[PDB]
Amino acid sequence: STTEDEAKKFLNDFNSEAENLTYQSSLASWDYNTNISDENVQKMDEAGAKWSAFYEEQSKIAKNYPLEEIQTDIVKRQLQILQQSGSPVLSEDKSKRLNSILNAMSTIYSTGKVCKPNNPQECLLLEPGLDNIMGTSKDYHERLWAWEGWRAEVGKQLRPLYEEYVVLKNEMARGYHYEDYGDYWRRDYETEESSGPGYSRDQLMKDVDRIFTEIKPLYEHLHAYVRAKLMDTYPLHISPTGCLPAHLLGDMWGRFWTNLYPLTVPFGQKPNIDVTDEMVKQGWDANRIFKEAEKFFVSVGLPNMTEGFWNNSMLTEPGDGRKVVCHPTAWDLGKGDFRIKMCTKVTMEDFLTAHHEMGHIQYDMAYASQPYLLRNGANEGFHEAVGEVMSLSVATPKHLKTMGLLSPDFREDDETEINFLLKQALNIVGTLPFTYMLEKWRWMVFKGEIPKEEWMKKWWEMRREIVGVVEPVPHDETYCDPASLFHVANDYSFIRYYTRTIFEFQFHEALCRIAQHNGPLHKCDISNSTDAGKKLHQMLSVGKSQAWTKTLEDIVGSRNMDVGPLLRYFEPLYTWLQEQNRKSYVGWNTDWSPYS
Amino acid sequence: VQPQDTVVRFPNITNLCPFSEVFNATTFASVYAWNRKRISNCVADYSVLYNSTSFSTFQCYGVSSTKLNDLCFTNVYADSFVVRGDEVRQIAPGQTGVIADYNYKLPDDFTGCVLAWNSRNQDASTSGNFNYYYRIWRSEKLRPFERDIAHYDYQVGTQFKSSLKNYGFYSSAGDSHQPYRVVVLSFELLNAPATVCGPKQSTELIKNKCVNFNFNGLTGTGVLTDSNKKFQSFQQFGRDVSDFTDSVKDPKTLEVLDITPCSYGGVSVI
Ligand SMILES: *[C@@H]1O[C@H](CO)[C@@H](O[C@@H]2O[C@H](CO)[C@@H](O)[C@H](O)[C@H]2NC(C)=O)[C@H](O)[C@H]1NC(C)=O
Repeated sequence: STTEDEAKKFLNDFNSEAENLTYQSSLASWDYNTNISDENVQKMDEAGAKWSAFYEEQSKIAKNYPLEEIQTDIVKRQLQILQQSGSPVLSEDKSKRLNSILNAMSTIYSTGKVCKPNNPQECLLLEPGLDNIMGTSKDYHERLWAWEGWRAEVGKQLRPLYEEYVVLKNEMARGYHYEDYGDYWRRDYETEESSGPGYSRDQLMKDVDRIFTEIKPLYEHLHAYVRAKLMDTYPLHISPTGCLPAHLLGDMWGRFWTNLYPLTVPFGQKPNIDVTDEMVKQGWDANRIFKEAEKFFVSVGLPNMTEGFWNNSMLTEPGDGRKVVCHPTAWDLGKGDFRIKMCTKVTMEDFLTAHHEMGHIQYDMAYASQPYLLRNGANEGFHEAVGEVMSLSVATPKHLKTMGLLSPDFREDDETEINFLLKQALNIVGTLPFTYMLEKWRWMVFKGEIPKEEWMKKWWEMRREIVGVVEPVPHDETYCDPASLFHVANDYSFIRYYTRTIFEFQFHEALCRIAQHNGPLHKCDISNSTDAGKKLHQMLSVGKSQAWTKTLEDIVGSRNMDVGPLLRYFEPLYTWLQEQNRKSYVGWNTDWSPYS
Repeated sequence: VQPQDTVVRFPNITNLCPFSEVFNATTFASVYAWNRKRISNCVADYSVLYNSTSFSTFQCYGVSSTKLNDLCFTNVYADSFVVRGDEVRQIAPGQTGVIADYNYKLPDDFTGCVLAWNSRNQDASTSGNFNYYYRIWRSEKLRPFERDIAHYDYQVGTQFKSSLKNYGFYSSAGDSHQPYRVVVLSFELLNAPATVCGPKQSTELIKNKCVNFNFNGLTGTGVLTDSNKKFQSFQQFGRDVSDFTDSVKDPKTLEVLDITPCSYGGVSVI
């Protein structure tokens, strides 16, 4: 019996018990998320404890079969997935402490509140007291109060914990034979191509820096335009040749500049493309929304939704007296059970969310044939990218014109294109520098380039340089501003959004070239294109059975992450921005601050 | 010489085959312990089946589904078991996979067809019906019609697990994981007097004339004449030196009839 033979037997037994425990854990999770109760949460925990214990025990045994002696890539990739994790290295005291540190950081973030100076009894929690201020408030001092208060009550409390969190997380990663925690996070993009050298985590860092250098001109012009609009909004507080204050970015952390669209709108006279009123007028409901999504997916040749999907999914909020989690989520419970738990309402936003979530169920109904371990998107970004490409294809004015949701009399002139592209940039281009800078800061903190004695100093220097944003008030090492974000306080990676945007636009350009679409890349619909659907289904079917580089080469023709499709998508926006930035200043100075 | 008449003969059988006791059984066995029922000495009415649109799969190899009611077999074997929806595909000659390696098999020259239909409403519960088992691994692939009923344990890594595994049939599972009841019919070729035949009625014998004859499934055109050849009790057909069927035994009258071509020599039409 070869090592491969024993590996196949072990993996078969693993898939058998794994499909059994996962489905049951997914059933318990569905019951709790659809019926809120102490009894349900008890069941979910029991199902999850059983699944976690089984996964750890199987991961320990999987290390008995060296990946070298393995020949078949499929078996080798399954063994790599099992051997990478499923066995903590921290001591019992350190493991308990890490758990306590993580739980405390989550608790402080959830219960974090900022109380007013004049009235200590009046207090606002992040949801939605503080978030509403950052999202809608235009009072410089009110946003400054909310921003500085959130930092003071949350960052300072998480500062001592986050420092200890880094020490423990890096130690666990070292026990997994990695350089640091950031290196452990980058292991997703590492591949082993058989035709030569493949992809490495250092290659991921090189690619993200090079892609940022390529986006910088478009981002620089968008930053200049937003700076001029903010000078119109907030006088006597913005420097024409300087960075933008952090508390004036329409958000607690300024991850997305979407909330600044009312102030930065290119042409206010031209309206948006909202079809909520037309959806309500024609008597649309959640059933019709998901049926039209199914019609869109079946036009390109993807399979129809299963009857179990229509009979077991929560497409509306229950009214019998059952508390539910209202956050949209596409579910892959296992055993061919695909459902969506979403509070569908009659709006354009819920329509696109239905298409995005159904884009998740369409990638899962393909990799289903793959083994359980390889039932996942090629990388953290490929999946979300697939959903976003679907949303981009269905949101075009032409597609809404076919559905009857958009009046045929609507005319797509240049001003509407500029408005739509600026909104897409605010939600997409305005996020890439923030995500890249935050992940670079976390990587440098984990590696050891930035000691704790310089965490806030570097964080504010990196923010000023990469993002062009300055702190409204000086911050000492008692602050942990990064930890004020949910992803940082709850231990989640962040480069996935960056790679998701890049892969999404690469897929969009590839499928639009296949669909024989001639014209701007932002007016492209892959509907009624069996060739584009065929190549998309070929992309979705492999799952994690092959290197994501090959998958990317198969679909877009190149094996390297490229921001070229992204720049071509925003090319009209780049031209219009360059036209508007002749008299303005492009770039920023990292010396000016609002408090000096 | 066009045939002026058709001669169809069947043995005197009146009992109807008990197909209902198999396709409508209250309990079905697992794949590793599939149940075989021998069918003989009865008339096979296949209209009880094909007419039903319940069957998801009905694939006959070596025989025609539409011509099943016109054929005769020595014995028919009814095998019944329950598998998954995506696994019904492995019930076919020449196919390899978990079913066709350690718990069932059909030979390359298999003659007969498998009937499969969805049984979720009977074999799938909300909490999961775990009364059906399957065998992940056996030491060697199994001869075609072998049954493994032993409860033995096999080794994965350093852990001793059981060869048999629960199927896990849920009512919320996809059709690829839903339970399917599979029933097959194995047809034994004519080496003895036919015992299973269609519901057709025997016709009157016509001798010394070019007619179309159908003796227990043997269809052809020729002139039937009295034969001096003496057939054994287990013999139904006779072959000449050229391996051509020249004599056939009448199933109804137990007599031997010679088969001759309707024309002798080259014939030219002006
Ligand atoms: C999957 O998990 C379920 C958990 O209930 C297992 O179901 C039990 O299986 C044992 C096996 O002998 C039965 O005795 C129990 O009665 C079953 N439970 C119930 C509630 O009926 C099942 O065995 C597991 N399947 C696999 C593949 O291991």
